[PDB]
Amino acid sequence: DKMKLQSPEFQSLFTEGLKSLTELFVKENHELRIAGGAVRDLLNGVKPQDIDFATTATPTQMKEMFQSAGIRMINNRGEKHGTITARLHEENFEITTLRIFTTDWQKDAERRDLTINSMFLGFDGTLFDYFNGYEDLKNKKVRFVGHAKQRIQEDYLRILRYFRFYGRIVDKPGDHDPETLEAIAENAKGLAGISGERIWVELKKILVGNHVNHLIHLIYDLDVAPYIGLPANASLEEFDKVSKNVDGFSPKPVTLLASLFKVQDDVTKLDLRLKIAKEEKNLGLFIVKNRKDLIKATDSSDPLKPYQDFIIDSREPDATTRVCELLKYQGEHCLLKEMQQWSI
Amino acid sequence: DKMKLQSPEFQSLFTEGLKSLTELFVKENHELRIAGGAVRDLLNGVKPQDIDFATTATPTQMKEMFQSAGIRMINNRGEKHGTITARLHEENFEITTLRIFTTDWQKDAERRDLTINSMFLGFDGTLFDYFNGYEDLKNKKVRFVGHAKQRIQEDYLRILRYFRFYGRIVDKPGDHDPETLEAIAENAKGLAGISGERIWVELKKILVGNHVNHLIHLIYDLDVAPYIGLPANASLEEFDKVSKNVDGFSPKPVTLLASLFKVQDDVTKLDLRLKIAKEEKNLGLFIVKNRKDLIKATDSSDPLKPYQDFIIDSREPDATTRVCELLKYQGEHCLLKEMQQWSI
Repeated sequence: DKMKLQSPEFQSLFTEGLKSLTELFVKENHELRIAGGAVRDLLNGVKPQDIDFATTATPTQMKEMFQSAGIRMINNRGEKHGTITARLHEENFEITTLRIFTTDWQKDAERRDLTINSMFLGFDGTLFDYFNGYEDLKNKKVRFVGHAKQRIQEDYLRILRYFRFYGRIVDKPGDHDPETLEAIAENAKGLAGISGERIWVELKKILVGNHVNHLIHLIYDLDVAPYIGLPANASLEEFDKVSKNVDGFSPKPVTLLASLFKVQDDVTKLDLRLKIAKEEKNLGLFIVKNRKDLIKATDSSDPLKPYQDFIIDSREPDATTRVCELLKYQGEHCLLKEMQQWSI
Repeated sequence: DKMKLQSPEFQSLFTEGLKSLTELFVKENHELRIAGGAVRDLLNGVKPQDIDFATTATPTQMKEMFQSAGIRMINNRGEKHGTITARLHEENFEITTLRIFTTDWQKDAERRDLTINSMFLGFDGTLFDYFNGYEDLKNKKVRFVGHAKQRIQEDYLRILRYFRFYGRIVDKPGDHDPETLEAIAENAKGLAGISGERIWVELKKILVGNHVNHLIHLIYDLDVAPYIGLPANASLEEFDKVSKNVDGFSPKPVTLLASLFKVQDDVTKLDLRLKIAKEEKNLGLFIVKNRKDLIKATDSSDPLKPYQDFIIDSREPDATTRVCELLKYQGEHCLLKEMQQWSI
């Protein structure tokens, strides 16, 4: 309450237009702060990006305010509602009202995920905690705000979300409150019901994050795999392997997942449940043995030819890309570089 | 006798100076022909290069001929007398008289080792075979002239020479007349006597010719290795390996030999017997464990660094070269290419 935030990163959020936002939201009397990640990020130093603004004003009254000041709002099919986006100077501002529904007691945080994402930030730099979140972070904690019968509390997806953050912030691996880990195990069959493209977005974040190998093992030990698209478990040999192969290079989520794929089909099983996109699918079966094993790497005069040749004869797009991820997965580090300097 | 040899290659030997030679030798009445491999080469297409001319004139009268025509002679120091060398239009022509000692009945092709090399060639394009040689070649034969009772016939070196050509012409490995193969086994203890830098020049040819892996297995199966500087029957496991690693790239003879001898010292054992030069020696121990196993290749972020670094501060010459042959031997085909594009 006496310690205000002011570091350079935060300082710059105040763009040529955020100010105009502020101006407007003030004269019209409507407390507006920034929240969620985009508050913790700031605390951690990383500039927020895709900030999630929060406002006490109802969505109803925002338009009769933006329209008034002639501010273009963007992207419809609201369906939820709540959140709104203005443009201002060509910046875009995802403004969102608080909710139980549209409430107004900054105990919106109560609705929030985990501590870390339950903070608010005045533009003073006045930090609004409410759940020792600032303390959990820094402490590298990551804990929900209703035990874990908040995981079940609708959004069963929380499961994945837990895993995702344990990736952003942790340092060591294994340091898991048995409490929530259990909460997960017990539910999880719930996941079987939350959207599907809504898990893809998260599973992809888990995959291109930290201690993937760990996280996905959990995803199996706790038996979440089945309700998340993942195929037939137990072995996790190939995974671990490919896992240590792609690590460092910037593997595409499917490149990784593909390692826990026994066979093609065992991949459409994923396309059907996640509704992944094209390419996403195509890279999958591409890797999955149609080449995973047969397209080895020479062992004689001028390697990478077997690969290049493919790209040439391929008659199907991104041949290179597909190959490159293969090389990643296959672990051929040196060929990878060579290939990333080749053309036709 | 009616079929004269006529080809583009052969036609070109008649350089702007060979003619001068011909002129003289004809005006001095002394049948001069070209012989040895230079003849078989011509038959096979490859232009001779370092042709071995033969003359009925004694080495004595050659000088009282070249001196007369003010033609400079070179590469003296005995020059294994019988063989002389003039220059003519800056070209060098190794002329040699026939012998039992300085004889003259063109049955100097008795003293010759293998049929293939016992031919002669008139500037006519006439051949004169004498031992169905043109037929052994073309038939890919390679047989001594009159039982390996000739191998023993002095020049125990013939052993190595057999191997070397069996590599030139042959196609497949295995096709060995058991007769001569035995003759080798029986003798060969003899090699222990012939020169030593005289074998190194041949062992190297064997090493950078065709079916090496074979040839050397023979060089052991027939127990020749000991009387040649090669370490006491090792295992050839590593060999076979390294052999298939270097094949294709341009391995240096030592880079290969190093394989079949894996503790330093049995490398000097080679230096002592063959009187190989530095570098050859320095490459030896260099590969030979000096780095063979310890200098692996990364397995993480940007490989080849462990190699580069070595060179960067090796405080010893050719570091690169040495390294490069290692990569060959190590089998890192892709790091080899990369390394051959690097500098400082």
